[PDB]
Amino acid sequence: ARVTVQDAVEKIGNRFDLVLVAARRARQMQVGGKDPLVPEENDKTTVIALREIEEGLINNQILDVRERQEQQEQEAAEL
Amino acid sequence: EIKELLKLGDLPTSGQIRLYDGRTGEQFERPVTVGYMYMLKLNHLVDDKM
Amino acid sequence: QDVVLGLYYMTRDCVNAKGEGMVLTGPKEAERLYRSGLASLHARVKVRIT
Amino acid sequence: TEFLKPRLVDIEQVSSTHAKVTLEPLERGFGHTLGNALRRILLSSMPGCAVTEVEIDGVLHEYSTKEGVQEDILEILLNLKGLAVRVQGKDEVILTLNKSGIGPVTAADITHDGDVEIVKPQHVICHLTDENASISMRIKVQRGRGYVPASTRIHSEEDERPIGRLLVDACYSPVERIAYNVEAARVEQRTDLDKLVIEMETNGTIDPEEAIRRAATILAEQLEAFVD
Amino acid sequence: TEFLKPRLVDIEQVSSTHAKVTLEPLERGFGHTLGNALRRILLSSMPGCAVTEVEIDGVLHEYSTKEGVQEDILEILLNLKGLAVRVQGKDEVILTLNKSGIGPVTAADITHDGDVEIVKPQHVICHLTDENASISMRIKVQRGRGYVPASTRIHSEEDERPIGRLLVDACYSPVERIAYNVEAARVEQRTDLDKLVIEMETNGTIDPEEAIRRAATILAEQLEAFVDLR
Amino acid sequence: REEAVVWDILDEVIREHPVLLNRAPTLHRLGIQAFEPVLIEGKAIQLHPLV
Repeated sequence: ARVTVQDAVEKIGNRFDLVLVAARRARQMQVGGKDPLVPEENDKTTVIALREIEEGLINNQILDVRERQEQQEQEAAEL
Repeated sequence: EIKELLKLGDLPTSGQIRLYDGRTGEQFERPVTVGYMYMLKLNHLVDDKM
Repeated sequence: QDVVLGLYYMTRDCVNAKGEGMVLTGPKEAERLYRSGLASLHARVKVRIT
Repeated sequence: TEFLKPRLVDIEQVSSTHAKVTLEPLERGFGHTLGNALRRILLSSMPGCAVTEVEIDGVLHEYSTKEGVQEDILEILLNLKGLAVRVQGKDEVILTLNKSGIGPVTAADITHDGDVEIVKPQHVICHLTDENASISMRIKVQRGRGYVPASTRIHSEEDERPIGRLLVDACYSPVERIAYNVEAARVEQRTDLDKLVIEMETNGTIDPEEAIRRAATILAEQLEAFVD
Repeated sequence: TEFLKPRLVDIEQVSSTHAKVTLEPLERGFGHTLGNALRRILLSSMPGCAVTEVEIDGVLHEYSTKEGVQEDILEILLNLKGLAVRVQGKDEVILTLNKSGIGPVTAADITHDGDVEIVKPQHVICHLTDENASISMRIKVQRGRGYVPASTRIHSEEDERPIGRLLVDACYSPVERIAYNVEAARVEQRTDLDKLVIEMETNGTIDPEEAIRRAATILAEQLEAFVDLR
Repeated sequence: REEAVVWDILDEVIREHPVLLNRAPTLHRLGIQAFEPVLIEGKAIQLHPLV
């Protein structure tokens, strides 16, 4: 979270992998513009990414599946 | 000689007095040493270093 | 260095000091007794703790 | 020249009787003035009613012993200190405790005058091991203020106290703990200002908030005498 | 609940400045509770009048000098900071000092307004060493509390002063030193009552009784938040 | 110009934004640590004693 990221590390299992996943999600929320899954609570997108990973709402597989779902739906909207 | 001087000015020959705290107003438990030390402002002004 | 001297001065003891051997109902009234000035910071005492 | 009147921002009730009161902003160096003046008044001058003496049948000393009671006599007196009594009419009451059998002797089992209330009926005075053992004692609730330990009384009063008047520290003041703490208020106007945080905690006889109000009401009255 | 309230007994004015004001009778444990809150308020913030700007004739900045004047304009400004005035009615006055001839220029030579009292008229402002020398200066005296440095003012002031208006730092507060002793009072039955003796040392601009009245007023105003809580 | 809205924008942009403090010589990896700033009125960095 804000002070310690231990819970996120136990949820992913690797400091480095946690950084990569959290950066991907924060990029989604900062540029991609999509809404957070936890309340804002006046935090920078980085910390919302960490908080979401703390609750198990965001895992690398979850990010992959959401991205694939949206991309396949756009490809369906092509036709 | 230091202590003969401290006795001349009616000061604690131990050179160490009872200080009260400024905020809570209650005495510091055990005596503190107080006296005039000569300090020098050096040339390391944070204005020039920041 | 300063924090360790603070901890050492507070968690120490004396032969006969203010509040020598009274019983306290916990840590909170130990703090109350010290602040009130009724017991010295380091004075042997029986306190119930959980 | 009305100085800086603050705004109570946070009333964090952590428990039914333990609170945090955050109060910002104050003129620089007023956090300590107010916090310490309060803390001192709350610690050493708030009035309340507290147990002061106990006569236990079959006992003459605190270091003596009683069979059937799991606790020592010393632990019994210690349990009596943390008794939250509240008297309504008078400045002295004599309660009696009489229990028999097996089970915890909670405060709910005290013979009560109608005008004397007990805040915590679940405060365990002592335990009973054997069913043939019973406990009888005569407790003295007294009204006062501050905190007067046992030694002060035992050396102050010379009157012939009958053998059996085991003597208890009197926690008259209803404040279990108070600790203030002064942070810095980041105000656009000036940052030199400071904010006060008061972790208050009482016994149940009074709420924390009523306790702070009563403390402020005491100091105000003393200063009213000389404010003009 | 038998709280006995205190009452200013007398002002033991030892010296022109030293005043051992007595304050009795107090409950046990209140001599310090009042005493320290007072001391902090009296020394923390009390209102007084201080020289804020100076303006000497034909002087552009304080790092210069004057002909016939033994001090630099900086030493004159340091001698002016410690000017102890008492402004009766208004809130900002402008005094004028004009003197010529050999001798010390003291604060007794300020052409006094009607409602401006200089309590130490022997406070040497400056020295003139030439018979043809002359100093003419317009000293602005404000009222406030605390210590306001000149830099804070000029940063808070976007107005462009003329080149020649020297800017003195402002130490408004009149109370210099203050101590107290909690002695034991004498009452017919209550022997646990106290009495508080506050010794104040000032510039001579605040009257001790009025100083304590202001301090008690500030404390009572501030405690209103806790009394009428939320 | 340092308007008073610049300071509000600064306190908004500095929240949750870690900043690396370094001291040379950097003998070991604990010589460069990321803190989280608190804006203070002065010209000297303020360091937690324990670190």
